[PDB]
Amino acid sequence: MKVITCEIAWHNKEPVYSLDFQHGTAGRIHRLASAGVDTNVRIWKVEKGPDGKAIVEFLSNLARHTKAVNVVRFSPTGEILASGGDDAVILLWKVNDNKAQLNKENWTVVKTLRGHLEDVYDICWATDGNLMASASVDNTAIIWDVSKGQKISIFNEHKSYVQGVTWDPLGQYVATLSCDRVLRVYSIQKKRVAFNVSKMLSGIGAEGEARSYRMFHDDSMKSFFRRLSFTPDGSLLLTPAGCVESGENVMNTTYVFSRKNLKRPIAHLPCPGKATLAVRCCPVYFELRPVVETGVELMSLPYRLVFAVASEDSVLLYDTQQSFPFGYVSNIHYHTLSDISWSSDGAFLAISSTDGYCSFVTFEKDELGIPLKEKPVLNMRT
Amino acid sequence: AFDDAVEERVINEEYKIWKKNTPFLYDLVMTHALEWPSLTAQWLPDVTRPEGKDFSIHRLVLGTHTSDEQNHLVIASVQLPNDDAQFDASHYDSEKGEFGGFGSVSGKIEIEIKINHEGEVNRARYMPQNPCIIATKTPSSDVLVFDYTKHPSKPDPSGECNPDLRLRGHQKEGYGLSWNPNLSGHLLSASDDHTICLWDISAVPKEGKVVDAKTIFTGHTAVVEDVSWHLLHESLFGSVADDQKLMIWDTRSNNTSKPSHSVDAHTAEVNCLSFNPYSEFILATGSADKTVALWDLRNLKLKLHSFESHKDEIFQVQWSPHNETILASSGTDRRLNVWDLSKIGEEQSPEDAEDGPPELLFIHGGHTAKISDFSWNPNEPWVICSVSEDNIMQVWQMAENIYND
Amino acid sequence: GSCGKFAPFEIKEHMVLAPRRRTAFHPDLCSQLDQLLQQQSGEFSFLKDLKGRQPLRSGPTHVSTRNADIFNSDVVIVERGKGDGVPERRKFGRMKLLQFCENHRPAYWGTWNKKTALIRARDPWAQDTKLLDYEVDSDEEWEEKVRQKLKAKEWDEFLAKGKRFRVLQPVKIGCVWAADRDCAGDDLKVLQQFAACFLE
Repeated sequence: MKVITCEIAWHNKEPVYSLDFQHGTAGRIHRLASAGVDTNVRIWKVEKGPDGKAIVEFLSNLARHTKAVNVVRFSPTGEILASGGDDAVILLWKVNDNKAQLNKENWTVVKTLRGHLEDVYDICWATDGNLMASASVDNTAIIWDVSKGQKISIFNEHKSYVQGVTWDPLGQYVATLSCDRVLRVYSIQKKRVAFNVSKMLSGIGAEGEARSYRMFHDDSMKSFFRRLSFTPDGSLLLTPAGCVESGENVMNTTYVFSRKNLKRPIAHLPCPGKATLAVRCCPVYFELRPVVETGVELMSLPYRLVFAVASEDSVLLYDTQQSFPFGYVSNIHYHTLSDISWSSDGAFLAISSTDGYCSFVTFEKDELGIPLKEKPVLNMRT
Repeated sequence: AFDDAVEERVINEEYKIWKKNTPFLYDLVMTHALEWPSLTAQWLPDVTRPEGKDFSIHRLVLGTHTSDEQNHLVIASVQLPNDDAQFDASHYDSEKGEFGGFGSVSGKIEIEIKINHEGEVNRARYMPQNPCIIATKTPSSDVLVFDYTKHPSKPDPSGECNPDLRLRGHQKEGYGLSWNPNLSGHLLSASDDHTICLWDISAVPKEGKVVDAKTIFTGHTAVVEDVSWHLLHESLFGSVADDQKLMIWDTRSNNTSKPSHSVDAHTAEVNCLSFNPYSEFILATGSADKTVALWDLRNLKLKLHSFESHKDEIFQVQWSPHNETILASSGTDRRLNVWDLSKIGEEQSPEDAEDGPPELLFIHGGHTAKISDFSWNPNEPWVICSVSEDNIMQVWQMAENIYND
Repeated sequence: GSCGKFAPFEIKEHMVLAPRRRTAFHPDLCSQLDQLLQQQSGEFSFLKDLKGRQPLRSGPTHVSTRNADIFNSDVVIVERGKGDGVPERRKFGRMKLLQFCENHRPAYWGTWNKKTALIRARDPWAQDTKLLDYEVDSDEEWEEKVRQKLKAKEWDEFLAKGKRFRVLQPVKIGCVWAADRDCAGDDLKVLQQFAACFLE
């Protein structure tokens, strides 16, 4: 793997809050979108050079936002660009080809999703692309009909800012992480709270009492976001910003929940030092590496998936079957990391931090693993 | 007998004391031992300054003097530190109290091009209009002309040289050679055949290989030791011969047996001459009198001055390209004397007069044998490269406080 | 300017040629010389006029090609730390280079500030007793705070922070798999420091 840190500020040295590759791409060159405090959403073209170093080409600038833009997400088909910010309105952008001097290509707003009261912090798309879910400072997570461009559901059970939302790839749940140290899982059909996960027991108390503490971090975190994520197959749910009391001290960690039960995690990936804030999975199913047949694997399936967990000042690259992460990067940015995003082919991992600069982690051919000949079919509930 | 042993011991002791005293008198000293002694040495006008590097690279044209081996015309490279890099606070020796330390910084001297040459290289000089063209005086009558671009970097597997041009007209070996700085291709050679040969190679065909002498001057009655074109006139050139005579010739004169001007320069053989670059009227001639005579073209009957501080015969005299009042002269006395014209006839303290005349500025006694030939660097002031008979080439520069003060 | 059958001299990318002339081209000069070549009048004394004026000199050969030396600097130097407090460099003069072919000791590259009144250029072989031990310096040698160079991003961070700021030393560990047999154990343990902990 290679790490290429971009020494030129994308958003006028203002903090960069979100990144996302164009999921609809199927070639070698990818499209990336960046959101910043400069009230701009900038689309760039990313490709490896002859030597293997990533190169960034500026494509377009989208200045329709009036305040800081915090979240940018591409639709699964890569056709619709969702941008949310402090103006409480989500803009849906499409390539303006008739169905702005700085722009090589042009984008225009299709839908202006209104219905939020405060800053929008996270957005997640549904697999079919006809439903969207967004989190905001207004203590509500809102589900929208993309086709209608209208609000369809509101979740107001949160007691503080909602700093992360993910959508179940099997179409059964929606997971939200809020600043109240509470993880909420909503049934996609009942439109109510299905699971509430806030506390966790550890070991046995000295007098035999039930020693239970709070799973997640308090408001002391410097990151605006708590972006949990589902597995591309949907088997596991990775929630960052967690606390583990191994002894008399606490350690930052990322909890891993299963579909079998959502009120207790299978395990936690510890991150000593700063707290984890973002989780993003590689969309490529890899063949299982030849390894010792231990119960180390988080889930026993004929394939594996590579994902990345970003803390305030580091990124850890894990896969499914191994316990220890296979990759570690740190000390590349002078301030807190804000977002991470994988490319369509898995060759790029873009990291954006709040110091105004972004960076890329690049993998050569079949470095992450050997892709499956056929991507596994999903057993969606709906 | 014992004379050789005594001379060797004295010269070794003198070299030891000179090496010990060299930090006070020099800013640059580079001693290099060549594979064979060089009878000639001339700085090439090329200086390469690689960007981002604290040094420049100069080139030198040298010969070889092999008793029984294959001789080579040599072009060698010398690395000299840049002026901006001479002030560097890298390390501070707390003991000696200097910003010194031997470290790893060193001057790189290596041979770049070697070309075959039949016989010893008496003198090699390049054409100013084209530094690629180099003329060499052989121990034979012919004069060779090479273009090192048209030759391989490494010499031929066997056989003698393949000269680009062969110049006829002479009948014995010689040492004086000079290109015309105002007429391209006009070459003058002086030999023991008592004649001076002038060639014009500016109209040679592409396949032309042998060029005959355009003009022959027979004014001298002895061995014509040296000849040199005038630096600003395309028709005048000087020559000094063993007949104690210096002749100024005009190429426009039809009488090729009588010079336009003749001067009884010295009391013995006059071996070299050189024109001052900043004065069209002033020239200097080194003699066997251990003297250097200063001549004014406007008044040839009277000698302007006679530098007398050499202990033996003088074979080479060259001016400083960066200062009209600075002159240099070397010879068999293993000493290179640098004289200042501005100090002629100055009141001198009794103890200072013990060392030499006031016009004498510097003495280079780092050579353990006769100085075959020296040359001033045209790009770096006060840098002189001198080659001696004991295959020793020294590229040096005296201390700044000596001349700047 | 191809002379005869030889190609013209080809100046390379970083080549400089010393000037062929050291004085401006005066047109009538040569002709006047002819007159002074024939008159042979002892009126003019060159040495007399030498002491009445400044000697004509020229500087070292500099580069003058169009668009030759154009550079860009993307770094600002920030010095932090007392170090040792060495004396001022300016008062030490040029660094002299003294190298010899017969010396096993490497080349000397450093300043010389020793002062003597007897080691004269007029007499290189002038001994200076008690000024330098007249022995060979080679046989003894025969056996053998912070100046950060910040970029624009680092300069901005330094301005924001202050002297306490330090540059970032990125830490990256390559793809280390449990199947890897020749992988370094140091990276293996560093990555095991983040090993997942399971709950039952």
